[PDB]
Amino acid sequence: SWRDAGISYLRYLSIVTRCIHEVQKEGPLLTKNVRFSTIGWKSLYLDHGATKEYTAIPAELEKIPE
Amino acid sequence: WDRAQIVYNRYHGAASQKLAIFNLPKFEDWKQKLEEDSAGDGKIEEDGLLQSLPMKTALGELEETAVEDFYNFHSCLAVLNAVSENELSEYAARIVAVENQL
Amino acid sequence: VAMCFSSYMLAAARQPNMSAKLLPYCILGFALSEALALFTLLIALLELFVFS
Amino acid sequence: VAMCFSSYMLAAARQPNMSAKLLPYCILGFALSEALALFTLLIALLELFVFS
Amino acid sequence: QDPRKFFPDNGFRFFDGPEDSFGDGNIPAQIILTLTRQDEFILKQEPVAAITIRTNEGEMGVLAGHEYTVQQLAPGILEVEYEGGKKDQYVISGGFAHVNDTGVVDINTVEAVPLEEIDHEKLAKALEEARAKSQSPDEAVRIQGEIALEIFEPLEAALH
Repeated sequence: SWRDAGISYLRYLSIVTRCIHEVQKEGPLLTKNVRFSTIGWKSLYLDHGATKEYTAIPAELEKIPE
Repeated sequence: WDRAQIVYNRYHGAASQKLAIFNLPKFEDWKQKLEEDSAGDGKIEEDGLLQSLPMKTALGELEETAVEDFYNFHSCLAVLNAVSENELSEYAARIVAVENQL
Repeated sequence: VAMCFSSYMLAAARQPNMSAKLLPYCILGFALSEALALFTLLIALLELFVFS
Repeated sequence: VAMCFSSYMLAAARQPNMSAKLLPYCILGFALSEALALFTLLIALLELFVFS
Repeated sequence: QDPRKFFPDNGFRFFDGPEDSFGDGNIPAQIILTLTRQDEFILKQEPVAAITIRTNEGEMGVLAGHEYTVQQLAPGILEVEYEGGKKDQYVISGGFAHVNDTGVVDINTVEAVPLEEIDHEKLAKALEEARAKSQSPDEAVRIQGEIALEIFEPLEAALH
């Protein structure tokens, strides 16, 4: 199962949460809850003077860190 | 890492946004301290701290992967509370640092 | 007999704090579970050495 | 016997740092169990080498 | 340099955890429940008569004075039963239940929504998607469909 595939317990929880957010009815509660599953964040690190993404740990849940 | 000090801003009130810390141990060290404190009797060594010897036994009843998940889950909740408190502290201190600008 | 002591180990592993309060009952069981064995041995030693 | 030793193993696996305090009780139960065998072994050797 | 101008507080100290008890000799009559999604509670120390949780080992049922046990929550339903005989079902996404001998329950989760906020029509669509995803030979999709089906099957069983 997903355990030896490498994804952690917390990504599994977040995926189950995303599924619960999918199924539930249209209403104010879904409007509050979609915020708690959507992916908007990033990582970044400073070069000598410029910004650069640290894309080794992805935000999307299907993927696996390396 | 052997210890993670998560710094954040605690919102005590609209005029009070103080500092706060979560000193997270390492997993292997946390497990060893859990065993060493589950063996001996329950005695608090610091005022305001709670005894949790039955918890530190029942977690011994819990399997290994579940204990790792326990650690990661609670550390995640700690980080989340830190982010939420700093969000609110930002939005509360910005008003003060804007009315003085005005 | 050893079921008793084994259980004491399991309990003291679960709750070491309680170990001191568990040791009496352990011994108590052993004081009697073994006694029956003696009452099973006594016959075998009372059957042979006195009956012709 | 083996129940006693198995329990010691599982207890130490549940609480290693208690392994020193549980090992005595183990031995105790062990020996006494073994002692019964010896008596059961005494008769079987007391019943042939002396009785006519 | 100023000698340590700052002296930050520990944030743990701003919470009020229960203190466990040995040998109290008194059994609680009704538990004190506390359910929490990501950060916010939905219930704060409510008197409750009974509660019923789901785990990987199986379904458990907790009453007052239940033994101290800490364990996972398998993703499924969660039944609360008040002293008035009514009930309240909540769907969850994992967590950890912390029971107390004195009678306290902290069910900390990532999500908590009542069944009343869920519709079978919208669920039926997700089912075949997760299933066919489990059929697709690919580690990226198979595990995701398996997890989605794992959360959906108890819902499809309970709504009926």
